[PDB]
Amino acid sequence: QAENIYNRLGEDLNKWQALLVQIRKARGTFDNAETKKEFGPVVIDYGKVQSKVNLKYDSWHKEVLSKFGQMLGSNMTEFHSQISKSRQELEQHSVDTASTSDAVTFITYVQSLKRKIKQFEKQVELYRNGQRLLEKQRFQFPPSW
Amino acid sequence: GLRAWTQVLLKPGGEPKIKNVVHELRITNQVIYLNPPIEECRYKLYQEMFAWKMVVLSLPRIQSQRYQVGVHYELTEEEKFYRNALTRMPDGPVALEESYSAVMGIVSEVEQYVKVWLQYQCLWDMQAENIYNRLGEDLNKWQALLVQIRKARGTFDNAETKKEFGPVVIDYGKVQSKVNLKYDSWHKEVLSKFGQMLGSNMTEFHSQISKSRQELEQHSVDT
Amino acid sequence: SEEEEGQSLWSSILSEVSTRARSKLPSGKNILVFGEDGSGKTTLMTKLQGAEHGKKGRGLEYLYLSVHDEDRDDHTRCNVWILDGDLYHKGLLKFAVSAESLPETLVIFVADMSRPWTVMESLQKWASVLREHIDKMKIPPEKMRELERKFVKDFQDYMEPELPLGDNVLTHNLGIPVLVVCTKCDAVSVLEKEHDYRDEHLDFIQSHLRRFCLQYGAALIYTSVKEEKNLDLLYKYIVHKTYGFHFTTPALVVEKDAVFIPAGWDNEKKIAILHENFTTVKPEDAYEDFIVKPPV
Repeated sequence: QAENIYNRLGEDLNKWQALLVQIRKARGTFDNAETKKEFGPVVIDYGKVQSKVNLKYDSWHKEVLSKFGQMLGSNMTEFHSQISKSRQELEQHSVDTASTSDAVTFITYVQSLKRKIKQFEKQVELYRNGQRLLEKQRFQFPPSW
Repeated sequence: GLRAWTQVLLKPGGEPKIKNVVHELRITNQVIYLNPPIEECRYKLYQEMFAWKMVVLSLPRIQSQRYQVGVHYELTEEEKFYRNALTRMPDGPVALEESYSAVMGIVSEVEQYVKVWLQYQCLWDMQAENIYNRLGEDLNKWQALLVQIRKARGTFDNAETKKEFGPVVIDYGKVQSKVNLKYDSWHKEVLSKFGQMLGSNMTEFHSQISKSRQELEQHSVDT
Repeated sequence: SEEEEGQSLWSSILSEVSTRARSKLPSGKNILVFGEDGSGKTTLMTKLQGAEHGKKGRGLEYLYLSVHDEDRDDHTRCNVWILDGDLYHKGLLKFAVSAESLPETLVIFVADMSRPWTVMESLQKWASVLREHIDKMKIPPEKMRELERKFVKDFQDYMEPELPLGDNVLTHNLGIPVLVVCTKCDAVSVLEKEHDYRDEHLDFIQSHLRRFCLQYGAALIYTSVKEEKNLDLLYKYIVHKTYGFHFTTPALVVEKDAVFIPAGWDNEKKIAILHENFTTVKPEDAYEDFIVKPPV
């Protein structure tokens, strides 16, 4: 039930990354060079049904990758908009000013930037890991990506 | 021996024998990495040719030095084994050079067949959502997609698989079988996606026709 | 018809999509391992591949060394070409060489202590052979000039691994990556004491080797005959060149047993600064004057 799956996934970013890792592990559970799971003296494996289900599960995993890609693109774009706003603020900033109101605004902006720096760094490291994972899945950023 | 290796590429006579090439694909994240790898196959072919040459090269040198005594051992290449005859080849280096060239040619043919196989790598590479977005819900787009799917199915007539690439017989059988399965899967997925698009188009057309018919039935044109 | 055109156009669009991204990184080629006759470095190159094989192949060897780095985890095989011992094998090496191999041209060498003076001479022989292959290549001189410009930029790009050009710098203006290593490294103590050779002569030999490198363009390498110093680092610099790996190891100068001077690790003056210790070794003294060989 993919819609409920997406709802259960939610906006968890590290959660989405861990889910991608789990999906990679689970797809690794599927698939093999052989087809008959010959474990034990009497071991079989329905290879053709396994192939068809592998196609179905690859479709499910690819859809999950696409949804997670949309989410990660949203997160990266939000980070990019925040970075653009921060770059504009840094360009327009004037720390060495004796004006009280301007100095107070600059100090509040500096304190807020210092606070948000940790969250931004966490998001950036997560984004780097996620980009590596997406490339692992070949989740290539599109022309809009 | 150079002539014999050339024959192998193509009592003193002899006859060498070698195994077949490791033809295969992969499923690495559904990625077809050939089994064995092409570099592995080239190295193995080099190893086999080296074994064929070492058949001759393993001949020990003329051990007449046993009459001499006193100095430490001098088992050089041509001293211990038969080494200097490699330089002393009567036909010149052309035999070994042609062996290397034939190996390169076989590897090139393997590379060509491998590129032919890997031309389907985009079948795994298919980004279906992007494909649907690019094609669009144009009815001509859907008709062309159906024709193109039919043509792609027509370009996938697979009966024999193991294309023996000369002495390294390419085991294209199982790779081609998985490829035929993947092509059937791509065709079925295209059939399903085109079914979704065409069902949406048919539903929209039916809704528009029903709206026009209801407008005509409620408000008569000759009112 | 047009339906096939659309399907193949979708195929081409996805092909462009994959080619723009899924290209991963460079692979295939490896350096010109200028293996010399009687090197005994078969096991050396084997340990370079992590193996141990002294199997004397059909002269040279198109040896295999895959490399999968977990950032991509894609095994990048290396067209390892350990050069043969036959001067007759020159054409086969050229036959082993290729125009695309010329586009992917990298070079490799080592240095054993036993005939280290002749190792300079054999290095000169191999360098002349490489030049002979380059002449035999007869490539597009404009493309050759552009590639040389790129290589010279890379040489100029040699920053700290942690414009003004020397006259002898890149004198062997090959324009390809070049490697020089130090074989028989465990024998230096035997050379210095058991053979009683001057360690000052050893240092002067290393200086002349660095000069030949400045002529050529091969960085100095930490290496051990037994301990296999910096072999992982050797492959690391190899990947930094070919695979373009993010090289990070600082160079090593003080340790003679691990003397790894990277590209730009010493200038001509820094070579001359290293040449300051050559007190007994006059700068006009010959390598033959600094040579040792018994006719036993």
